Amino acid sequence: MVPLPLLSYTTTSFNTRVAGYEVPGDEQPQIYTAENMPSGSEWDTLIWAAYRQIFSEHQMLKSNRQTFLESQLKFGQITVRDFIGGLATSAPFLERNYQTNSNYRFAEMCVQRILGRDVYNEREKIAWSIVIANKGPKGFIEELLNSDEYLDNFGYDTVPYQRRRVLPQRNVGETPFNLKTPRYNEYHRTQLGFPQVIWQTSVR
Amino acid sequence: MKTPLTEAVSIADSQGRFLSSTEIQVAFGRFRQAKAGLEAAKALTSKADSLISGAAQAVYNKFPYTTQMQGPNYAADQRGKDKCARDIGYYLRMVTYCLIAGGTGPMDEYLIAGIDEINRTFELSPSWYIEALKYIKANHGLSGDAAVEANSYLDYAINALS
Amino acid sequence: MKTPLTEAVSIADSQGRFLSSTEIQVAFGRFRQAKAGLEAAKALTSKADSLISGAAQAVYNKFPYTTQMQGPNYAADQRGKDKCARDIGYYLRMVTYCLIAGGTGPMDEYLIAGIDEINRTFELSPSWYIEALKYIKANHGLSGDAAVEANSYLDYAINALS
Amino acid sequence: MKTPLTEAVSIADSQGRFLSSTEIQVAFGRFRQAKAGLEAAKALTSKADSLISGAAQAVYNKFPYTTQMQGPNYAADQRGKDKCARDIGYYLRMVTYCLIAGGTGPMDEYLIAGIDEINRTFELSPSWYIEALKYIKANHGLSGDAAVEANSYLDYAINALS
Amino acid sequence: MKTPLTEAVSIADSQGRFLSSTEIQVAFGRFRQAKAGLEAAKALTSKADSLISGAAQAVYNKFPYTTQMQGPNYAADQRGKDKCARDIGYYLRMVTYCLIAGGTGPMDEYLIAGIDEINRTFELSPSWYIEALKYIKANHGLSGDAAVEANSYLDYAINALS
Amino acid sequence: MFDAFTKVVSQADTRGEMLSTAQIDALSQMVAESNKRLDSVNRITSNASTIVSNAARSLFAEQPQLIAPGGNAYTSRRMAACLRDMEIILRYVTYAVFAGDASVLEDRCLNGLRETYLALGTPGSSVAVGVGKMKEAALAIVNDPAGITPGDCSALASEIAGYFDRAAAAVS
Amino acid sequence: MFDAFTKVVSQADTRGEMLSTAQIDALSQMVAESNKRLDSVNRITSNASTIVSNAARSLFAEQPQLIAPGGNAYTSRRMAACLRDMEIILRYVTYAVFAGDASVLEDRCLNGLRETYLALGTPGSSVAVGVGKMKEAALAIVNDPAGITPGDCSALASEIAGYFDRAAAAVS
Amino acid sequence: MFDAFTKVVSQADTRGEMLSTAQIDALSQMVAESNKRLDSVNRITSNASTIVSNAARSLFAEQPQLIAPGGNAYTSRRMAACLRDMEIILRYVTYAVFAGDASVLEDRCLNGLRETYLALGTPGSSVAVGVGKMKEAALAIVNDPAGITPGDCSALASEIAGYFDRAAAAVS
Amino acid sequence: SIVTKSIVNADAEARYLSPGELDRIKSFVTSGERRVRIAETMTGARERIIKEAGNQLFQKRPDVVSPGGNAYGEEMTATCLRDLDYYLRLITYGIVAGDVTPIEEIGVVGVREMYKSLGTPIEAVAEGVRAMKSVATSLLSGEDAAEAGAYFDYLIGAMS
Ligand SMILES: *[C@H](C)[C@H]1/C(=C/c2[nH]c(/C=C3N=C(/C=C4\NC(=O)C(CC)=C4C)C(C)=C\3CCC(=O)O)c(CCC(=O)O)c2C)NC(=O)[C@@H]1C
Ligand SMILES: *[C@H](C)[C@H]1/C(=C/c2[nH]c(/C=C3N=C(/C=C4\NC(=O)C(CC)=C4C)C(C)=C\3CCC(=O)O)c(CCC(=O)O)c2C)NC(=O)[C@@H]1C
Ligand SMILES: *[C@H](C)[C@H]1/C(=C/c2[nH]c(/C=C3N=C(/C=C4\NC(=O)C(CC)=C4C)C(C)=C\3CCC(=O)O)c(CCC(=O)O)c2C)NC(=O)[C@@H]1C
Ligand SMILES: *[C@H](C)[C@H]1/C(=C/c2[nH]c(/C=C3N=C(/C=C4\NC(=O)C(CC)=C4C)C(C)=C\3CCC(=O)O)c(CCC(=O)O)c2C)NC(=O)[C@@H]1C
Ligand SMILES: CCC1=C(C)/C(=C/C2=NC(=C\c3[nH]c(/C=C4\NC(=O)[C@H](C)[C@H]4CC)c(C)c3CCC(=O)O)/C(CCC(=O)O)=C2C)NC1=O
Ligand SMILES: CCC1=C(C)/C(=C/C2=NC(=C\c3[nH]c(/C=C4\NC(=O)[C@H](C)[C@H]4CC)c(C)c3CCC(=O)O)/C(CCC(=O)O)=C2C)NC1=O
Ligand SMILES: CCC1=C(C)/C(=C/C2=NC(=C\c3[nH]c(/C=C4\NC(=O)[C@H](C)[C@H]4CC)c(C)c3CCC(=O)O)/C(CCC(=O)O)=C2C)NC1=O
Ligand SMILES: CCC1=C(C)/C(=C/C2=NC(=C\c3[nH]c(/C=C4\NC(=O)[C@H](C)[C@H]4CC)c(C)c3CCC(=O)O)/C(CCC(=O)O)=C2C)NC1=O
Ligand SMILES: CCC1=C(C)/C(=C/C2=NC(=C\c3[nH]c(/C=C4\NC(=O)[C@H](C)[C@H]4CC)c(C)c3CCC(=O)O)/C(CCC(=O)O)=C2C)NC1=O
Ligand SMILES: CCC1=C(C)/C(=C/C2=NC(=C\c3[nH]c(/C=C4\NC(=O)[C@H](C)[C@H]4CC)c(C)c3CCC(=O)O)/C(CCC(=O)O)=C2C)NC1=O
Ligand SMILES: CCC1=C(C)/C(=C/C2=NC(=C\c3[nH]c(/C=C4\NC(=O)[C@H](C)[C@H]4CC)c(C)c3CCC(=O)O)/C(CCC(=O)O)=C2C)NC1=O
Repeated sequence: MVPLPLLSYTTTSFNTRVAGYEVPGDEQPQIYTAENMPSGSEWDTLIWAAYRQIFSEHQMLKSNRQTFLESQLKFGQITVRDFIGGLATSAPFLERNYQTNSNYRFAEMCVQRILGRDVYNEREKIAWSIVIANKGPKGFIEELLNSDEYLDNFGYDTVPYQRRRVLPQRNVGETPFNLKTPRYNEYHRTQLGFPQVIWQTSVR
Repeated sequence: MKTPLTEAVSIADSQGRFLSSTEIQVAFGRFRQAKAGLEAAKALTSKADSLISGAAQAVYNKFPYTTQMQGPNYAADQRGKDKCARDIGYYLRMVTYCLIAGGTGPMDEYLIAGIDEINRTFELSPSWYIEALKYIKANHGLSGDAAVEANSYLDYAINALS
Repeated sequence: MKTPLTEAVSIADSQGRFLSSTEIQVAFGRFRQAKAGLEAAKALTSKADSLISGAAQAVYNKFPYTTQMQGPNYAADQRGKDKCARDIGYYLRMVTYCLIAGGTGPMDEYLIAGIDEINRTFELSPSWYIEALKYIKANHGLSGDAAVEANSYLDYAINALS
Repeated sequence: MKTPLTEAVSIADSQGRFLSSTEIQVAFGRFRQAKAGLEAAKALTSKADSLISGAAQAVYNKFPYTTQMQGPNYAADQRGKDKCARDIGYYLRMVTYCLIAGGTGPMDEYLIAGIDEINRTFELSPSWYIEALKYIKANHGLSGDAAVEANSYLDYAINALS
Repeated sequence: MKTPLTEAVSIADSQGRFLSSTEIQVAFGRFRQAKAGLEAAKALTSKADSLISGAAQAVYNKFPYTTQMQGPNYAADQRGKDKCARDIGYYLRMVTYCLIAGGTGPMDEYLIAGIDEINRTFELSPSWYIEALKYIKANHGLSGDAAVEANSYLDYAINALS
Repeated sequence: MFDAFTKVVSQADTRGEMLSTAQIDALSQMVAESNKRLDSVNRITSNASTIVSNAARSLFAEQPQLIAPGGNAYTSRRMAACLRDMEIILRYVTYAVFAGDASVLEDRCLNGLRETYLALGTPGSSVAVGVGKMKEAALAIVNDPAGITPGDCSALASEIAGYFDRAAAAVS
Repeated sequence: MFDAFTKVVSQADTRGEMLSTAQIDALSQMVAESNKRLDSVNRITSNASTIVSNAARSLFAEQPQLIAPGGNAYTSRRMAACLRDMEIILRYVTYAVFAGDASVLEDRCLNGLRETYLALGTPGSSVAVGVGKMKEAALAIVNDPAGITPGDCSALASEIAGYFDRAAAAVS
Repeated sequence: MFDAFTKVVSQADTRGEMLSTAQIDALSQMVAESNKRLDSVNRITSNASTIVSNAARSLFAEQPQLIAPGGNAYTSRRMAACLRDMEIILRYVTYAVFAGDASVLEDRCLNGLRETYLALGTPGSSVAVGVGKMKEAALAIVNDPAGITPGDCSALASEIAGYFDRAAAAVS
Repeated sequence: SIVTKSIVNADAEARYLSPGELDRIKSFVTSGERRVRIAETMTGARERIIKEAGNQLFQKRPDVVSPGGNAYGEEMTATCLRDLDYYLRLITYGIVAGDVTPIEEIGVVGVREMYKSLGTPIEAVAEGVRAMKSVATSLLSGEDAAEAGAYFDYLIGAMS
């Protein structure tokens, strides 16, 4: 089989594409790296940051915790990159985030959480959606973690973060990705026959 | 904006936890700092105009070529002197802003983050600003711990320059 | 190990910069804290054994079923009481360790990080430890700001429990 | 090391394919370039010492303060002049190396990649090197297309400086 | 679309730099190529219809079973011959497009990228197209360097086929 | 992401002049009452789990439709996510009253979470009432002086109730 | 991302036929003047830092509100970002006149940067005037003869001014 | 990653008992002299760029083979990386004397950088001599008091020279 | 069409087209591209605009989804998708014509006897239309919320 190349898409103007001539301040994302030989407590903070990035805060349940992946990471058997791949390919992630979304929206969510940037255009979502259809969600995550964009920004040992959310002269940056892209959209909300209206006012 | 309370909130937020006694230790320390630092910032506000003119004259004294050669980067003409002393007052105002804020955040966001490429593009030597900051840190006339941390901020600007 | 100097070094290292006046503000604040906190930790060290026995007796008083029913999780037999008062002394020792360290780090690394799954596996109600910590924070007998931050650490343990 | 054959191999390797007619077009173009560029590099090798001394004298002429003021960054003493003309010869040697290599790779790897932080740390104005490169590109004495691409490399060094 | 100027812009963009002398070497080489390649593409445009019919007849000659057996993949009926010679003309048109574009980009984007799965799904042997391209590269009748690079593009199509 | 001091610094830089004297006297009084601000903040922080459990306790007593099957907070996973959302809101309230500015509370929650609760199908009314009840209980827990010296928390009840009402209105 | 040659190839493929003869004579004249296009491109490229510094030099002499405190390019960081934005625009102009097509300039800047400058609060008028002045200075630097064999560069001044006006209008 | 206090806490936990009294008197004296350490550290920190430039200034006067072509620090990029390596070592020395423990200096540099300099072909001897000269200049800059209340920096001189010798020996 | 009843209103008076009316038939053609793109959005997003809006009907009137009802079950609220789609269809035909005569030819005058024979209260259906108006304008622009909703208010008044 000839490998079908990724469909070409146009790039958009984003803060992450320009050089930032910035002095470190309180709005800079805290970098969690394994390179500094982390203490036993620093490993727990790095693991916590990786779960927050990939699952969101509301999905940090005791039942979603990948204890075997955490022990492999703490023993140095796997890299932080491989841990992120293991989280994004985990059963609780696929059940909660893959099965409740279309391939297009799942691609957008993975780009935001793993590459730490927004999608350039709707054509990038279409280009990644065919990778998900052909290789499954696992092969899509592996292709995203093997991108030069991932390696150049995070390497093997850094937990992904939202790149350049705030400009140094602004008290208000871009919306956090966890608020911008919640677990599911309006389309899956209508299927669940959920919230919206569930009360009959009063009798009179 | 690296100020102590902001970075304490950033630590507690990135950890995902509530505030602990660590941030309250940071706070009683920050209030201890501000209790002299605000009055020292007011004193620098009082002496600001004479300090700016003295720094500009010391810079013209140590580098006399800038007053002589024709060039729009040099302060040979009058508009060079207006813009020049304007950025002297800029440096002094950022020093007072960091004295009020309690951290190097305001100078790091308003001065430092692009100063290298600006001096590269505009043919401005940073040693001029180093001489001016040295004259300011010599002639500010404060005393005690306020004077030491004022010199700390000015030395931080010097190390960020060169 | 969330202690103020350690986390200040972590901030300065993750930013990739030198230490600034922010960490020195953190430091004069931390020394202000420790200047009473070390003596308060010594006073808790003095009153520790009677506090442990009083907490165990208050826990047996509020939950009298644990003394009665047969069960290896309950302190009906004597080995339950030995192990039980041992973990009372564990909680008190972690309180003193956080009083010395100046942050919630030691209890967070020695107690909190696995306590939920341990109480899940061993059929231990955390409310027993909440009652014991409430008795300790009522009966420690300190005064002033040392007493308030001691109560802060104990309340932090309570909120981490339930 | 941005040289045309190296970057053609990098393109064909990153694409994962064999070489095509595109790289052969790159090659007949590169041989066309080198067919004059090697002789021009030999001519610059011949005129190198007088060009270095003339550039140093023009730099002392346009910036006469550097010969006068005491300072280890300035060439007032003799060791400043030895080191100074040494880095003039460094710049000229990198120009000849890029003339042989056929791309801006050697100057980009040997000069450009750290020159900004070095001039920042050492209080060296890059305008001195801009004046020297301007004197070299005025006085190299080549003619024709070799002269135009030599001026291209020198102008590239100028734009990388400021 | 792997054409030399496009990939030069892609190199300079991915490096984040301006254009250097390397891309100008690429350019004088590309113009040297096109200066014969455009006229060779016009000559192939002139001889195209007879080349297509000769390639189809050579393909029917070497593989006589395709004219005989009933099957919609085989050109036994007339619609097979219309579609067949249509894709012969497709191959020849892509050869001329790569001759104009100066790289293997047009055939790589219009032919190669899916040809393997198409021949897999449709029961088309690629050896038929290899025989046709061999007949074309034997019978195109060009001479000199244009003929060599035309044979280069056709051999590239052959190697991409099998 | 702003302090009180960085707010005055940004305003003085947008003015382009130095800081005026009356702003410095205001900041001196702020530095005098910043610890005062803090005492409420620490006694607010220590009872946070009790605050969120009592808030959900009164809310789900008040609106039993959420606990009812088909309700938005009915499922065990969703109910845990509900308590997580409430605890997050309380934590960012404590951060904003730590730094003395509402810009941290705005930055971290407000602009996105209204659209999040619309897209999720989460009723904004119940969580608005829950944040209001949590804020009422928080000021009620803060204002009682048990083993604390006699002082004045007036303006800081003002500020804390401001932060809670800003959160409840940005939720809607 | 298109050349001149790939543009003719895509048009001939959308037609579905071979390339007509007159397009091949046009491309032969393009191959004859493509070096003519680009020696100038080289004299445009060599003076790029002088071009952007003189452009910002005239622009901030012209509109002193940007340098004034509270202005959009007032802060040192923002002013460095301003010069970076201008240098990026000049670089993509040089790329588009290298490949001989405006599609690279469209692809890399135009569709997003108008919305970026709206969202940032960047005044599109000043950067439009700056790109216009930079383009005027670029053609003025390209057109003069100082040791180069004389030639008619009339259609390439045409093309370069076209690219600069496309950039200035897409900025707005 | 350890403090002085966390070091005593970890030792007392490995013992399994409470902290003994003499360790608490030692920590009380540490809390009395910790500012003493802080004051020394701040005058070390303020002159850091002068320290690394004078250290490289004496080192490259001392070993001109590194500046010589083919030398390890000859290339401009490599020389900038050389100054970066030295500044990093000085920064982690200042961190270790801030926290009062060598475990941060060990954690952040020591275990890997010896193998890094072996694999790079970096001569460990020159950087060892440079760290030694930088440490000598650092204590020489710290020990002189200008406009500072008299204090004994001597206890610290022992500790700072210990940290610098640990760095120079772990480099080798 | 806005032509064909300006024809009818000019036919009964036995008169030609007035020039005051002739600008209205002139400005419709030059703005005909502005209404076909906002009718493309209702053509494209026709599935989303009925599916959540049907739950806005059952939230505000849950009498229909009760057993013993007119439209009860998975197959009879399926028929509400097989009925309200025509009203979402016809509003697009009201937009591209310029007025309400494709509404008036298909679904107005017989609905008093249609829904009586069906047994469904019309105002239960009509409050589904008025809730659909509130969610159609969530897709429209601030300019086009009036004029595309101007053909909605004829349909709400026709049911009531
Ligand atoms: C006198 C002090 C020395 C001197 C100064 C000089 N600088 C410029 C031009 C600029 N200076 C800045 C600097 C800042 N802008 C800021 O916003 C801040 C922090 C608040 C600083 C430090 C900038 C951005 C410019 C460019 C803007 C502009 O061009 O006006 C000039 C004018 C030269 C010029 O055209 O570019 C002068 C004269 N030069 C000397 O000779 C003195 C030693
Ligand atoms: C209880 C008060 C109300 C309620 C809560 C509720 N929230 C969710 C789901 C989410 N809530 C958020 C909110 C935030 N995420 C953030 O990162 C921040 C700021 C830092 C906020 C405010 C998000 C993103 C989600 C979706 C993803 C997730 O795991 O949590 C639910 C569950 C919905 C579900 O289907 O899982 C609930 C129940 N809802 C109510 O019923 C009360 C009115
Ligand atoms: C507020 C609702 C009630 C109130 C508070 C109040 N506090 C003070 C003063 C102090 N409070 C503290 C508390 C701490 N300092 C610490 O370092 C810590 C550990 C984190 C705590 C808990 C201290 C020390 C002070 C001042 C210094 C001291 O007490 O030694 C005041 C008055 C003084 C002031 O403004 O700071 C007040 C009023 N008082 C009430 O009546 C409210 C109900
Ligand atoms: C000077 C001519 C005008 C100006 C410039 C200006 N731009 C910014 C900030 C941004 N500019 C961009 C633009 C691009 N990014 C790209 O990747 C590309 C194409 C490859 C373009 C055209 C972006 C994304 C930003 C924001 C992120 C960033 O670092 O730069 C600023 C600074 C705004 C700030 O708050 O930092 C300035 C000043 N603005 C003016 O005032 C002039 C009119
Ligand atoms: C898992 C679900 C899933 C679907 C349904 C899906 C569709 C899909 N079809 C696409 C392209 C395509 N789809 C078609 C199909 C057709 N076009 C026609 O002319 C015919 C009408 C029809 C043949 C039946 C074609 C020709 C393209 C190519 C468009 C292009 O490459 O430019 C693309 C663009 C990216 C790419 O193919 O490589 C996507 C995302 N992707 C998915 O992941
Ligand atoms: C240093 C921090 C630390 C803590 C807190 C800790 C708790 C702890 N308590 C345990 C058991 C226990 N915990 C209790 C405690 C009680 N049961 C009661 O009825 C009383 C209400 C209460 C008395 C305080 C008892 C009786 C056991 C033994 C039960 C067992 O087999 O698991 C165990 C399992 C080990 C064992 O089985 O012996 C752990 C790990 N361990 C630690 O290392
Ligand atoms: C191969 C590429 C290459 C370059 C460009 C290079 C430059 C270079 N010049 C240096 C110093 C210097 N550079 C200058 C040059 C000048 N000062 C003046 O006043 C004159 C205007 C100008 C004469 C050209 C001087 C005098 C020094 C010695 C000053 C010093 O201690 O740092 C240094 C620091 C090394 C040292 O201190 O001896 C470097 C790395 N090194 C390289 O390896
Ligand atoms: C522009 C580049 C391009 C190429 C190369 C191309 C090939 C191509 N050839 C096809 C079929 C075909 N290809 C052949 C060709 C042959 N069979 C024989 O027996 C002969 C040996 C040979 C004559 C050259 C025939 C007869 C068909 C029709 C068979 C079919 O139903 O699929 C089809 C399927 C479309 C269809 O069924 O009509 C494609 C896509 N399409 C393209 O767009
Ligand atoms: C990549 C390195 C490189 C460069 C720089 C280069 C330039 C270059 N420009 C040339 C010609 C030329 N270049 C120009 C350019 C112009 N004349 C004007 O009056 C206009 C203002 C301006 C265009 C805007 C002209 C008119 C010619 C005449 C010869 C020709 O058509 O090529 C030639 C023809 C051969 C020769 O001069 O020896 C060369 C070499 N060749 C190279 O290999
Ligand atoms: C946080 C702790 C940390 C340390 C210690 C560290 C060292 C370190 N020094 C390096 C290079 C270097 N380090 C030096 C330093 C020297 N070589 C000499 O000739 C002198 C003996 C000495 C100057 C004191 C030089 C010249 C290089 C460049 C090697 C090269 O680029 O080829 C590299 C290779 C990658 C690169 O610099 O860009 C690492 C990883 N990195 C770290 O992250
Ligand atoms: C983070 C900002 C900050 C700084 C910089 C700071 C320094 C500082 N150093 C002090 C004291 C001191 N600092 C020194 C330091 C030394 N004396 C020598 O002769 C030695 C050479 C040298 C140590 C190497 C001494 C001796 C004292 C005497 C008072 C004391 O013990 O604190 C004090 C005591 C209070 C005061 O001076 O008002 C301050 C404020 N305080 C701050 O808040």
